[PDB]
Amino acid sequence: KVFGRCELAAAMKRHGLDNYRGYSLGNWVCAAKFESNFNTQATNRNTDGSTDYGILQINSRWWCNDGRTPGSRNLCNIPCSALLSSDITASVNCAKKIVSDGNGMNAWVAWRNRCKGTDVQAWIRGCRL
Ligand SMILES: [Cl-]
Ligand SMILES: [Cl-]
Ligand code: NA
Ligand code: NA
Repeated sequence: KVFGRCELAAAMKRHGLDNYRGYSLGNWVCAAKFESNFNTQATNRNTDGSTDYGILQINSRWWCNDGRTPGSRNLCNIPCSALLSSDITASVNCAKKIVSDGNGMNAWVAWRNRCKGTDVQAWIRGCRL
């Protein structure tokens, strides 16, 4: 599913991401925009053979099992394909583990490069939340 901006904000808010570990909702929307263009079905392969899955492009080297990333961990205990669902629950819960792992949202390179230090509240402006 390709989310609307406000629709995703709303879904993320319902799932407890608004200010999760200090990151306001606009951060999460911004990151999803640049990681996946709000498409839950987004995948991208990395040079290392790992793959990024879903709206927040969670990586199979550490966070999920795709059966093809040798030597990898599955720290969210989920098949990576669960991250592609139109229900963002699995993406959102795994993201909460990632953002808690010491590096905050710097774990998402697109956030660091495209969102961090910008006016991220613009991503939720106009939305009925
Ligand atoms: Cl694997
Ligand atoms: Cl980037
Ligand atoms: Na994801
Ligand atoms: Na894995």
